[PDB]
Amino acid sequence: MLTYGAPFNFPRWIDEHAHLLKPPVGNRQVWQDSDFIVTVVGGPNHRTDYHDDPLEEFFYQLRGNAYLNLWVDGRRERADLKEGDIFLLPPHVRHSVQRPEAGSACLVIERQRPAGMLDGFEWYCDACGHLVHRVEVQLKSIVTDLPPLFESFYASEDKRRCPHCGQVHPGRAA
Ligand SMILES: [Fe+2]
Ligand SMILES: [Fe+2]
Repeated sequence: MLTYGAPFNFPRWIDEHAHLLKPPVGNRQVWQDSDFIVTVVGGPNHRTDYHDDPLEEFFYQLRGNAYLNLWVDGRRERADLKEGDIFLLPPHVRHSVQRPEAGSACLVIERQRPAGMLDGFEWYCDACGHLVHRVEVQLKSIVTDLPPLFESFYASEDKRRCPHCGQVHPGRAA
């Protein structure tokens, strides 16, 4: 009843999964069907969507650097995950994680969401900073519940059009 296997060396597990910690794939979840979702995230990867997590997110940047674009107190903000940094993100703080560096590796820990506890994914207008669009999801598996969400935002000018100025968000790349 060691459901998740025995202890294993983390530095070598990362090395052996280097090929998955780059595009297209970029991340890799360590254990399946656990309440703690433990993930190593590589790079490079940039993104425009902001995440509204209904629970906390723990970060430990083992290798290389990254940063988070944030909305805090109503203003845009960057928080830097220099190598060796740890960070706890409180629920519902909008965050957009940028990972410019190949060969980087960040341990990210989250919890399964209970039924009815929803995640949100939002884009904002580069022009007027207004909320451009938001999907809420019952997040079960990032691999099938998230890609289609981004794809459908990039494909629809109607979803990218700011409802306050009319600027059509550029979609995938800022
Ligand atoms: Fe997140
Ligand atoms: Fe706008």
